[PDB]
Amino acid sequence: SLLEFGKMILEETGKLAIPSYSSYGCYCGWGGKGTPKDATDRCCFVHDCCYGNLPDCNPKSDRYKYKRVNGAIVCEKGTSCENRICECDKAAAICFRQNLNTYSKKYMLYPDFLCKGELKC
Repeated sequence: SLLEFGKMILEETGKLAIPSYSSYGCYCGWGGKGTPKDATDRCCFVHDCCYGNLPDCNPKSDRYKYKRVNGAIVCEKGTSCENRICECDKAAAICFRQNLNTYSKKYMLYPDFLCKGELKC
């Protein structure tokens, strides 16, 4: 759920999930359209695609557990949905960490009309 995802983001990147990554670019937010703006936006597009493969799951409200094995995210055993939702999110947190260097404030609160083009999952 969003509670585990936002805490995963804060732990990995130092930034709070909201407003750093809930209004960034074309994909960090709610749905998405167009061509992702930068590496950080590409993490959100791949995240959106990961959730997109889990149609009878509910990634915003179904809670999972994860532990830190020295810094590494380890998803705990749960239902089959929770396991898969945890891997989508852990991949996004690591993607956000890997691209902290190119994170740009110019892309926070980015206008919709600028999200142009087509990209498939």
